[PDB]
Amino acid sequence: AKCDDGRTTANAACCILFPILDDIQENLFDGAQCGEEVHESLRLTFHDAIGFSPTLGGGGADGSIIAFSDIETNFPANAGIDEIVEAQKPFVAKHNISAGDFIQFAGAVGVSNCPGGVRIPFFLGRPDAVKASPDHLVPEPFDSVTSILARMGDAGFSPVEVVWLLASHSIAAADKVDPSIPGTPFDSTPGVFDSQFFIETLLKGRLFPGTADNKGEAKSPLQGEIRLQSDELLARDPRTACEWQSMVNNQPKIQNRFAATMSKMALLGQDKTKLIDCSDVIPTPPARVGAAHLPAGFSLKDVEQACRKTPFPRL
Ligand code: HEM
Ligand SMILES: [Ca+2]
Ligand SMILES: [Ca+2]
Repeated sequence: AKCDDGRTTANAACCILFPILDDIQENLFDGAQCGEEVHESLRLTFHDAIGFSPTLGGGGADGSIIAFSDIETNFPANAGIDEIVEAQKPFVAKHNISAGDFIQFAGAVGVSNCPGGVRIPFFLGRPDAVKASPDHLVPEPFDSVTSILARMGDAGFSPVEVVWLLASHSIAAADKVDPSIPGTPFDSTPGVFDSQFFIETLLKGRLFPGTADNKGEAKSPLQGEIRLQSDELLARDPRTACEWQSMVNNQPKIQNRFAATMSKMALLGQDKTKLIDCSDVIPTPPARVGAAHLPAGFSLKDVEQACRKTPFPRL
């Protein structure tokens, strides 16, 4: 199909997305930055989608977190999500697009702003949400690996897919884990979609960036970085450690697996064959990304060698 843009897109329905793209790049993502709103919008994709269980219910990637915001944003596991929910509502209202579609579109567009980022497939056509998600479907940072793998598994994800999806924490920060230091990132490069998150979570902890004893928080290797207990544990657990290590310095794998698994996540509760492929609207991300490295001052002795099959690579 040809849009009024002049642009050719695979399916005519997708032409509606171009005005949406322009508006959100300016007015949601603050001049097309890989900044706070991108990070928040990416988190929203997960908090919407993961509300899906074959037995426990939930409609998955259905916009429920927006449509039923008073219910869902008050779930303890959704702490801090209301800000982005309320920021997205005026865009949904004016752009003739379901909340579920908008959440996934915004997430994909936002990731595309990040150097090193990847294009996530995007499908148009999710109906309006039917029902609120049940509570207790969103993993929390104080949950055990067993719990997280069971919940993610219930939703449809294998342990390696959980690791792949956590590449998201390469462009991510926390506001509520330690409320004394809002905006503290999970890696040294929160504006770059890269492997630093996988490296830095394997360093041996030295300090807390704010206060000690916050629920769900682990010791960090670096001032200005916060570490989740869940990420600390996933990096080290026999079920996930070797996959975690396999990401370090494998940018192409991080990109490829994140895109594929995000697409799967974006389609929970949905049927791709009933939706319209509009992937070609998502921009190409900036390609420049540097080599993976240990932070300044650190050496191999500072790396926890959790994977037993393979040593941590020379960077
Ligand atoms: C697997 C279990 C996971 C746990 C326990 C977890 C936990 C967390 C926590 C505690 C925060 C900080 C919230 C705050 O205090 O402000 C966070 C942020 C974030 N999460 Fe995860 N997460 C998980 C998986 C995911 C997945 C699968 C995605 C994929 C989209 C994701 C994307 C993000 C992003 C992008 C942020 C940063 C938000 C921002 O900076 O505004 N998370 N996550
Ligand atoms: Ca949902
Ligand atoms: Ca990063």
